[PDB]
Amino acid sequence: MVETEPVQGCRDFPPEAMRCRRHLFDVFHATAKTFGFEEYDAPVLESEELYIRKAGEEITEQMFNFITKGGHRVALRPEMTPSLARLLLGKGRSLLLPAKWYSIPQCWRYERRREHYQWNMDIVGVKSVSAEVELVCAACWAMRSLGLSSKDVGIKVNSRKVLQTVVEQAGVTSDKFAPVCVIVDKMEREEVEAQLAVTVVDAITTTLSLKSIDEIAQRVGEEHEAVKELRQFFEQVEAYGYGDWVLFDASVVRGLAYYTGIVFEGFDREGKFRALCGGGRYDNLLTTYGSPTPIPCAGFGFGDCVIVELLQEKRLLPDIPHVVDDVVIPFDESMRPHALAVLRRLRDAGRSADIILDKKKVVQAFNYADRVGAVRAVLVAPEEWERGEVQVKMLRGFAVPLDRLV
Amino acid sequence: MVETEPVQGCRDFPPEAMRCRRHLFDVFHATAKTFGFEEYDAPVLESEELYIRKAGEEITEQMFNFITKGGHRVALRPEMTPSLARLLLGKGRSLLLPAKWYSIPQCWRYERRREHYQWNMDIVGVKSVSAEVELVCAACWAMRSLGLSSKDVGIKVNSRKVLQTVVEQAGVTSDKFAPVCVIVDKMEREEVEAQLAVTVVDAITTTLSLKSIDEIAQRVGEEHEAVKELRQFFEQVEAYGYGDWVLFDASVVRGLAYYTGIVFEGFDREGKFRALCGGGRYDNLLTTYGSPTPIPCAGFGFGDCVIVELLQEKRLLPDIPHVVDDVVIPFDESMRPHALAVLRRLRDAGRSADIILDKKKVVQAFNYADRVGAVRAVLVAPEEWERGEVQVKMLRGFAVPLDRLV
Ligand SMILES: N[C@@H](Cc1c[nH]c[nH+]1)C(=O)O
Ligand SMILES: N[C@@H](Cc1c[nH]c[nH+]1)C(=O)O
Ligand SMILES: Nc1cnc2ccccc2c1
Ligand SMILES: Nc1cnc2ccccc2c1
Repeated sequence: MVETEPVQGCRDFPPEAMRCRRHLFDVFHATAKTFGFEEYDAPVLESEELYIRKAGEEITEQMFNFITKGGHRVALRPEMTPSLARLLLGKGRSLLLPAKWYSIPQCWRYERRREHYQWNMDIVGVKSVSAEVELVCAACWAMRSLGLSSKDVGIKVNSRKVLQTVVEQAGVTSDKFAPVCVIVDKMEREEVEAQLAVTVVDAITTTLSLKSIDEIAQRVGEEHEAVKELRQFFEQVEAYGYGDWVLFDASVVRGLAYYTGIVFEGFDREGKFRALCGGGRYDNLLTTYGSPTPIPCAGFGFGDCVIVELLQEKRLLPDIPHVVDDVVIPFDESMRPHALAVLRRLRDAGRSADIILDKKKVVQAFNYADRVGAVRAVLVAPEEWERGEVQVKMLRGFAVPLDRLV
Repeated sequence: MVETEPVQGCRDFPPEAMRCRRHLFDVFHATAKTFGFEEYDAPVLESEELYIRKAGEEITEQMFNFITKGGHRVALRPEMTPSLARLLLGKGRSLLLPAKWYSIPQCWRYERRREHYQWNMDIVGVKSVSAEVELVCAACWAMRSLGLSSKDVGIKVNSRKVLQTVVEQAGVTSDKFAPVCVIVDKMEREEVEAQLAVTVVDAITTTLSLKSIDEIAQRVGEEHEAVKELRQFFEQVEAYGYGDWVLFDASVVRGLAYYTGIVFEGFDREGKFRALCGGGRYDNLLTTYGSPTPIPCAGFGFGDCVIVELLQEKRLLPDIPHVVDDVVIPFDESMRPHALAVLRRLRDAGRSADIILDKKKVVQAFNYADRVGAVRAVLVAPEEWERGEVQVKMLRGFAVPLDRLV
């Protein structure tokens, strides 16, 4: 007996499970098309240098890396964004901007699950908060398409620029800002104070606990960069009709080094699950990768696990049975040639159809039709075939001419 | 500057290239649904033991394998069939048969390209040639859906049972049959005679060169296992309406150890390309993996490269431009809130729509609309907004009430 279980921390998707995944992905695709994003993809295997950021990020700590026989340092991607940037930087001046790109890559880690699929959506070449508005709306749109409401979930929103100001105004060099976000992201675990030592810590704490935009306007003015952007953001989301889905939370920073402005997280309103999705603006990434001109970017990742737990809890993942329009049933083996001709007509006309492949009695064929979720069974029998007909029976036995089956 | 090229032997899919891939995959999916197959998937990372067959197969020679930090021998799958069998064997008695499963996995090698996507289609629990008929028809159906005809391509068909008889009748132990197929598959390169030594070689040669089923009927009878099956196969394909797509070729064995019966290959009728797809029956695989009951199986793999070359040569891959139904254009920033409300209505009604995200003049917005392949541009201007209207202009400027846009 061979080992039937999959490799450690990896999922099998037999047809039952695959229908569930495909239900989720159909939404990701449909939302992307509704929002005018273009699909792209890149190798799951990337060069390890792509992810060496040196900021203590959990995503790079837990990187599934290995050495080829030719001695190259490579890894199964922990995230997609660096791949996106490589492609963008590769295209250079030939890329029309603004660009809106999406994908649903499988991403990896070594530490629990070692893989997940992650919908990625990114807008490139847009400086204004209109990008983040669109992105946050897309995420809400996908969750609403899955049957969730603003009673079920929300998106917490913030700007890193606020904290940046404090880091700056507290005489704390620009260089160290990314380390601080990464540490402060760990707040939800108790001894984050210890990491920041390795005062300006206090001002960070107070600013995370500020419960409103007015309170941040009071801390650094109604026309700070962050205040105007957040107001603009909330206004646009309100106008698009998703006001009840979004809110301000000063504690949201995200764990990734490269976020420079607005950042956001989806969450369940019952407090039962980790972040449903996550993202932000990252206007400097392409500059760090060597771009001669700064390229504004923003985007998000939306995993395939947390969302499924949430949907299961809310009872929004009813089992989806397989279906097929027709099952064609030879009365016996001598009718197979004729049954095949009929299968051809049905498929020719855009229908999904099986033919009983094995030899079996009609009643067993009918049972089989019902097991595979057939809408209709088409019996091809000698006496009917002479009249130019088949027998049709709906499952969700009148005789029918061949021309009228479609 | 970061390395913009992808890892060795791996392809990037920016949006242009992705539309081409998606055009191909839409066919693979659509054909699978037309033929009633159910989608499945499994980890690209499998345990290396899955592929140790010890028959000199090129697919296992060139296996992209490596050792985890925990010391496990794993590999990026060179093919899908073993993964399929693992899943099937895992399900055991709970799996309803017959089962028809498909997927489009990315598969790997280390040696040229190191990755490709491969449509897999497999029928499980069907002893009769009706399985192989369906499979071969599915492959033809996909190629016809891509615009090819029986003048462009065909499927060569054969049974390994013929050669098995010769191997047996030539006092050559059953054990060594798989090695022989793998060697004889190399015939198309000159010194295959040398490998078979490492006589019965002559009888193998003659039987590969037999140009018809009657000639094989003359060599071992009109009621050999292989003769009846091949006749049944050609009859069923004829009846389904794909007679001009298929033909007999005694030289076709395929390179994989596990094929036991009918085997087949798609090919271009100009002799310019390698095999388009390939498959056969493999009734013993699950028995070798430890199944207590023999499970008949048959299937095929259909790669994503050769087919694309062929389609390019035949001029059947016209560039596919991106499209989107509407682009919404704020007359200026003060109209953004109103433009957003309109974007909402359009998307609500099932349309794909952008809104100009950046700040720009109307003429530039219109140009942008044309670049991204918009069918329609929707200008939201102050004077029209007061009349409850927008300006609409078709690209493939009459005023319109909001209700009538959808
Ligand atoms: N790469 C981020 C998500 C993201 C996409 N684009 C920008 N951010 C993550 O893995 O959490
Ligand atoms: N695994 C085979 C194709 C196949 C699928 N099912 C049976 N055979 C190949 O890679 O060539
Ligand atoms: N880079 C990451 C992040 N989160 C994950 C969650 C589950 C499985 C794999 C993952 C890989
Ligand atoms: N196992 C295989 C077989 N053929 C391939 C062709 C191209 C790239 C990768 C491949 C992997």
